[PDB]
Amino acid sequence: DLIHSTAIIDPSAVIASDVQIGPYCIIGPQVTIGAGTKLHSHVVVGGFTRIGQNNEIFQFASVGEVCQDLKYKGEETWLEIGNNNLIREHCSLHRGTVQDNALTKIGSHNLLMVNTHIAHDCIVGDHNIFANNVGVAGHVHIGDHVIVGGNSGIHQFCKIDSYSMIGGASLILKDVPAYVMASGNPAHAFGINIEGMRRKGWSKNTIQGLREAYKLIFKSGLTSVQAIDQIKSEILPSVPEAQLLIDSLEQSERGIVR
Amino acid sequence: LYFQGADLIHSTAIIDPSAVIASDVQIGPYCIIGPQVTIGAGTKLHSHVVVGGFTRIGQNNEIFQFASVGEVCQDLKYKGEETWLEIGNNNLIREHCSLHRGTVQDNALTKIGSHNLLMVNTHIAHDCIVGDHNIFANNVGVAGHVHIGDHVIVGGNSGIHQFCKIDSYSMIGGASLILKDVPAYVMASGNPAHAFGINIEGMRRKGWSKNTIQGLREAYKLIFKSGLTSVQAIDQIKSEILPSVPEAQLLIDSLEQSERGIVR
Amino acid sequence: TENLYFQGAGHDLIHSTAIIDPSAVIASDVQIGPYCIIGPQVTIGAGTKLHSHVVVGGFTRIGQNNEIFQFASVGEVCQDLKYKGEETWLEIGNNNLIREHCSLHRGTVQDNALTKIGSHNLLMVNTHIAHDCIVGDHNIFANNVGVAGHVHIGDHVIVGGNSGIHQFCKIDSYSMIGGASLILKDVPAYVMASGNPAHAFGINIEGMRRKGWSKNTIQGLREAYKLIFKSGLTSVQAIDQIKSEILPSVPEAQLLIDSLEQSERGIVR
Repeated sequence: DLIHSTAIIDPSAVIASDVQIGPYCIIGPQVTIGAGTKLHSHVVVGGFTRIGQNNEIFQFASVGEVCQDLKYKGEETWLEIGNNNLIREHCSLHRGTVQDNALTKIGSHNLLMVNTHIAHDCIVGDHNIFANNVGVAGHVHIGDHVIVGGNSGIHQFCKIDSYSMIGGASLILKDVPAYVMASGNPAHAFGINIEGMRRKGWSKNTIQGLREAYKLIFKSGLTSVQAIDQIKSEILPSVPEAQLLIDSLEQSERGIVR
Repeated sequence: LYFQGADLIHSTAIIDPSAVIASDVQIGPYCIIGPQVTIGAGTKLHSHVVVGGFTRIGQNNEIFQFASVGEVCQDLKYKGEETWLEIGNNNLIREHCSLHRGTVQDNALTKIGSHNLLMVNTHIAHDCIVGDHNIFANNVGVAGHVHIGDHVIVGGNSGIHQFCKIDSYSMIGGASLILKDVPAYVMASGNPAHAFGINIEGMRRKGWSKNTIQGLREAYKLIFKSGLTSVQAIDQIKSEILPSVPEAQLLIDSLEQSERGIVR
Repeated sequence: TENLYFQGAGHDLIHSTAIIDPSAVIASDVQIGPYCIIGPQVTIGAGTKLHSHVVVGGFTRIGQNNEIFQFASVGEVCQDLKYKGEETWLEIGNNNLIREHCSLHRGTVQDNALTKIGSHNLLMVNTHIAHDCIVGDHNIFANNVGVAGHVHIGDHVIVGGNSGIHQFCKIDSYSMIGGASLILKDVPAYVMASGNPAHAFGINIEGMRRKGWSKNTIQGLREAYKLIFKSGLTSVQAIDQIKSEILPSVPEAQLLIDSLEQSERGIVR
């Protein structure tokens, strides 16, 4: 009785032996669910979805449904979810498009609060928190240890790098570099995520170097190239953590928040 | 002798005996179809769709899981009256949307046309009238008695105040709050929203003539950038633009039909 | 009995497909629609109606004459990462309207292990009430309102659609929060707050008149507002000038004093 008799499971589904599936769930074709995962009642896994281990998915979540992209033409595309994620009521996680790489991917140890939307072709890393009503549009790439405040929306193709923090009710139109606190509509940069650094017990020398690099990037009238060069020469040798900020600038395709 | 000649309606769907469902309609597991519902040919309901009652759904629609379609409205004045929701053809209604029936205080009718996309968690309140070829992005809230035209786009997490008229080819930016009427062709954005010109880019990509586009830009300037009253702007558009750019009539309509005033 | 042209296509108060924990305590006339799930330690009072597809997770007390619509998740474990499976509760009073896709979460032991909602509230589609909120009576939450943890809401509050309220904020009685707002600080009684983030825009005059309040009462509240927000005065001095010049003739001004005294995040300005 781990799988409720009222769950409707496509004959193609592959479900690990200790998986719990609650009443009235629907599991579509080509779905795999790994060990220790628990679905509550009333979960829909649309199709073509790989779910890892020890996940927990709550009622009224729509997981692995076809994307909202109007270019979509029925092509085979996928959603992947890693391990130890919490996916709350009324989330919507959509599959990829052929125009990108036919894949939406979420990593491990993520919290997706009520009504989190992960659009087609997002790539999301580990240990992220998406608060209530957060919308992540198509092709957005999110790193690790990011917090996205409630009722925020992220423009398609943005890159949201590790340890960043997005304030409640933000409209993110540009890339958010590593460690950066970005907030508002439209969102701008507000400093380094200091509290998050000290909450992970980060050193005085690290935080100070990252504060200096922030200043060089956002407040010193320097171009991206000039800022990177000054970080490399003055900060990176003793603060290797500064590399994540260099990466953000070098990988930015929409420009960065200001 | 008695063969079907065609699985389509899942056996777990609970369908009111008064419901009329076209023979090729697909209805997924655990759907609820209330009384006085009609569903047209080629329509597909996924699992877990609730159609509350008194709802007419047209042809070739697709309604996704956890949509609440044709439920009683949230107006505290509503007292259980048997009002209606009408949906046209070829609409895509995504997960968690909510479309509510009308009130007797207006015309007992919420109506949406055809070829619309309602993205995840689109809310259409009682007494809304929505046209064709519109796009509502995620988490859009359209309040009571709002009238939306054709070819409109409403960006994510936006809300539209009761009674506003959002005319054809307009665009509402993401994370916006619309408090007044948005005229035809107008880009409105912000909280509270202001007007930011004509959607030139759309028009160009759509192959509208350079003359049409220039005429609408000029009409916009008269309405928004010239210090003219509504009536003075209208009269100048009629005399100088309307003769070569009949498309400018939609802007005249917007100003003449406005009841809340226009977003500026 | 028609033996010729009958349709022959067919009710119980509780649908056969509802799955109800045996520990549930359900009043005689309660209606529960198809496919509902009622978890352990749930009580539901007389006159209450659940539509189809309602989940009541557990450890929830629901009063009389409530109406809960499809896809509502009621009394589910909260989203606080601090929560570790402890016994915590949700209480709902009477005559509430809980619309589609609402989510109401139980408390945490870090507070008082209880989320509480009163009576005669309207929670429109996708209203989220986080762990440990306390909500009073006659409130209206418009579509897509997200109320974060430990928020205290009084009575007769209106929260506009697509708004958010930050954890620990106190939203006092008769206040009004505009559409698309983000509340970061406490909102005093009778105050109109609007914006992302929200700021104060005077007394909720229209709301008062709508409850039949006198012009003398209204003018007094406006004077008190002027003292708190516009008279270059400190919190303490404003309270004193209200106590000596307004509170005599306008006893309703006490709510505003309460707001200032009980504020822990500071007030919206």
